Parts: sequence; C-alpha cells; structure tokens
Amino acid sequence: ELHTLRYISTAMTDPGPGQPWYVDVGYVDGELFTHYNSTARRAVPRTEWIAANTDQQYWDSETQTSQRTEQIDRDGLGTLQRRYNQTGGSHTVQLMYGCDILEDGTIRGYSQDAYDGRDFIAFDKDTMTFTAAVPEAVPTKRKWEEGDYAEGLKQYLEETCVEWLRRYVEYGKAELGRRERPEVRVWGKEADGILTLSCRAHGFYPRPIAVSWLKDGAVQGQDAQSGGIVPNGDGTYHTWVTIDAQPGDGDKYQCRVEHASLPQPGLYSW
Amino acid sequence: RRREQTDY
Amino acid sequence: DLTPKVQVYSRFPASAGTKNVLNCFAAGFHPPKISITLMKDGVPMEGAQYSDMSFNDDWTFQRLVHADFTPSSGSTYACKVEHETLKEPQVYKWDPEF
Repeated sequence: ELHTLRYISTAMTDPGPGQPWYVDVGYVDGELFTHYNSTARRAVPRTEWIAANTDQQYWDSETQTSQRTEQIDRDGLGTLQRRYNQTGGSHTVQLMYGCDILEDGTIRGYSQDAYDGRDFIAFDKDTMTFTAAVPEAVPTKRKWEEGDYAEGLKQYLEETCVEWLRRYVEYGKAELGRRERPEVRVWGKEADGILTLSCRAHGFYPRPIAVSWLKDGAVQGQDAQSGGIVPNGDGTYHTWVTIDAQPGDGDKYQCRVEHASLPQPGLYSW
Repeated sequence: RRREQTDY
Repeated sequence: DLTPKVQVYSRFPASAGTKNVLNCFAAGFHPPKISITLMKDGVPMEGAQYSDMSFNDDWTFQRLVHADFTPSSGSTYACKVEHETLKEPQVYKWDPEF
C-alpha cells in the first residue's frame, strides 16, 4: 500500500463514565491526524502537518459534517434497537471507510458498518449495492439503495477521498517519510531452572519491524513469544520478543532487529 | 475530508 | 465478549533519574467500555493522557494510556485494567529492566 486514508467512528450507549458517546478518528498512512468527539463538539488537528496546511474553513466544514453524522448515529442507535427488540442494554455502532492507493496504482474503496461487534452492512463499490450481513440490515439496505447515495459514495471513495489523500500525503511528506532507529535493550532473568531473555525495541518508525531470537545463528521461531507491535505516544512504535533457554546459554543467543532505518539488520547480545 | 452520511 | 490484551512499557529504555514516558496498551476488547489507569505505588499516576477510541479491521477496540514520569528505585509502577469480561480488576506490573 502506497498511501491510505481511513476514517473510523464509534457510537456507544455506554461509553461510559465521563466519556464521549460518539468518537470519530482519521488516519493518513496509519498516522492519526484528526479526531472528533461528542463532548468537545469540534473536529480538530492531531498532527502539525495537517494544522499548518489547513485553514479555519476546513475545520468548520469538517466539524459540521461530523456533527451531522453524530445525529445520524444518535437516531441510528434507536432505529437498530427497535429492529432487534432492545433494550437490550448497551449497544455499539461502528463504521470505517476510506481509500487505499496500492503500489501498482490501483485504487481500493471500502465502507462498512458494524452493530455490537458483528458485521452489519458493507458497500460493494463495483455493483453499486449494499450487502446486508444480517437480516436486520435489510431495511437499511433498501433505504440506501433507493436514492443517489450509491453514486455519491462511489464518487467519494474513487475521487474525493483519493484527491484529498494525495494532498494529505504531500503535507506530511517529511513526517511520514521519517526513519527512526529503534533503541534496543537485551535483558535476562534467572528463574527456577529456566533463563528468559528479553529483547525490546523502543521508538521506531515506520511501524513494520522484524525482531527474532537466534541460537548460534539460527532463528528460534518456535519457542519465542512476541508482544506484537504497539504504539508510543509520540507516533513511534514499540515491540518485545522473549525466549526461554537453559542456563546459561546466554552466550549462544542473539537478537536480530530488522527495520527500514537500519542499513543492515542489528545484532544484539547479552 | 470526512464524507457526508445518511440515516440507517 | 472479548478480553483485553494488555502490556505495560516505557517509551525509552528505563534508567532511574531520567525523563521517560510510561505506556499502557489494551487491545482486542469488546464492548469499548474499559477502565485503564497508570499507577505509582497503588496511587494513580500524575498527568495521564489517553487516545480517543480506536478499533482494528475486526472491530475490536484498542486504547493507549501514557504519562510522563521519572523512574525511581523502590517504587512500583503498574497498569490497572477494569472490563466487563474480567471478573476482577487486573493489575499489570511494569518491569523496568525486562
């Protein structure tokens, strides 16, 4: 994927305490760049490159359509509860849509909704129809399939969203093209007959990374447990991989970090 | 930019 | 119903007497209603900030909670998580050098 634009939204009956019931977030190439919630009632910048390249009219405009959507989701919770015979209790409406520009120039457009975790409805852009995942989505399918909504959504995903993505990506040219070298630490812990070696990578960008444990040079892809890639507050990422070994084979083991910032994979020992 | 939506 | 996967970690490799940020990350949970609190010696940590609600392609929710701090020896840092899938509040102890 060359570039991606994605907007997500969540409508909740149970946020809960002191929390906004409606939250809406936007992403350019994975990076969080904008959000809106029901408490603040304003669509705001969440990065410097978006704020520097958008005026006041842009945000007023984004705020309006986020407030309009909020009301839709407010009534939407009531509508779906009546269709399911609820309350019920606590319920959630989720939506994600956007653009994927692929490395071959292919444009991918998606828009799909979910109720209470499970798939509700999705837009088939090629047939210009909405696919109902559940029986309760059928009335919604009928409403959307009547007007010009299909064409409007088709145009947005194929043109509008694509054209704005092309713009956002040039605004964040420098911040998105960043290379951040991970800070790596190796720690070892002796416990009741087993030695657990830990390998932590701190503050790398971009997100994709390969961290694995080697024994004498050969990768131990079986015994090793990974924590996956998790985000830091500043926009960088974090990961950890641990390995169980017989003590003391610490001299035999090596952590191999493979990342875009490194001209060759980093090797680390204990 | 965020798109416009319609009632469920 | 889905149980949150939680891990607590620091922004930089931890060193006592040095500016750092403690992060707590829960993922893969439903419903979105969750309580996540960073704590120092049983008392909520100062200046905690959290990201607005986000979810993956599989609709599972996630949240990051982080706070600036300076690590101290003989002081315990942990992340306390409450969720409806959990029978009791779960406490995740942070290991400064692991």
